[PDB]
Amino acid sequence: PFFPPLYLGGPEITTENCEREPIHIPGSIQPHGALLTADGHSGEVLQMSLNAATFLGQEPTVLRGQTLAALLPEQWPALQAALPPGCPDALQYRATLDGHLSLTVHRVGELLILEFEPTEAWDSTGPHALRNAMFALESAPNLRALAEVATQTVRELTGFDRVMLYKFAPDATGEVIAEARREGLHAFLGHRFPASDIPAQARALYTRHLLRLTADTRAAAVPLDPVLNPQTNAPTPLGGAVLRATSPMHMQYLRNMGVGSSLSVSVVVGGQLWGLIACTHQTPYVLPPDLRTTLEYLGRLLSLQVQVKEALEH
Ligand SMILES: *C/C=C1/C(=C/c2[nH]c(/C=C3[NH+]=C(/C=C4\NC(=O)C(C=C)=C4C)C(C)=C\3CCC(=O)O)c(CCC(=O)O)c2C)NC(=O)[C@H]1C
Repeated sequence: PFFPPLYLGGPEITTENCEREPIHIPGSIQPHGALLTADGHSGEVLQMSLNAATFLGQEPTVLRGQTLAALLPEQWPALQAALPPGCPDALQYRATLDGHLSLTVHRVGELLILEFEPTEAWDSTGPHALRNAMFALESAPNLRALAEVATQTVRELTGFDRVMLYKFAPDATGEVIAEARREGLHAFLGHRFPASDIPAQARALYTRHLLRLTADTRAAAVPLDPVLNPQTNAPTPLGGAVLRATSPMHMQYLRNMGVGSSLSVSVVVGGQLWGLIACTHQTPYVLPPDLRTTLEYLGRLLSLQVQVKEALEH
């Protein structure tokens, strides 16, 4: 059972209780974007990250109480049609706003969660970089070759320093079974890790929300305000927001591994967490938004191909 979060008198997490950290409700975000939450019927802004001036030009306590009808006149109608009450919490509405801001919205219960991050004027994903990655995965003749090609494909799409295929054993210990890495880096092929390095509550969350990242492992998290959703007087679930603050226990693990940026995608086979496409970079790095979306689709393709290649040994 989860500890209360730190803003409800929970204790600070230590290695004795890592599996009890409520990582889905940190009440804070990463500083490379801004987050608002809004009521799903009125569009009233209920919660705002404290940095929302840096990306939206207006102050946190100034935005509170305004509506999305006023703030996003063009998207407010569309976002309502796209994310009705009761839709899946993994369903996303995406738009570009005009500099250019990527807007991502999802619905949790009666709450709309809006993430804003800067982006370049043009897509980073090549016209049909998606097609050649798909060809590469489909054409692999066996699971080993699939694993090799999936890591190299993802590395060529993303430019991450290290791209691993991280597979869970039946005892929940992990292993790097394939890797693509920058010239001069030492292989992590074949290295195994205890189950506690990706603890049970993290595995569970990764079964429902298929992509997460840490863009800067040294960057302080930005609080949301107020920290509790005023609808419920309870924590705002953030497991569907990529701007969610990362567990400090994992950020510290990454710092000690010389990692500035991390991103993974779940591989889900027969509804179970089979493994992760786990990416790392020596320097902080925000994977552009369009490239994330590509990478999420590829994880879904990879998952189907792994299930096929395993139906064959069986
Ligand atoms: C007492 C708690 C501990 C702990 C918790 C923890 N770890 C994760 C998430 C991840 N851990 C990962 C591990 C690795 N990344 C690598 O690059 C390597 C080795 C080469 C390992 C072993 C990974 C891949 C994840 C997923 C997230 C990501 O891709 O960056 C969480 C959840 C983090 C979150 O979503 O907020 C938690 C709570 N890790 C420990 O080592 C102990 C100290």
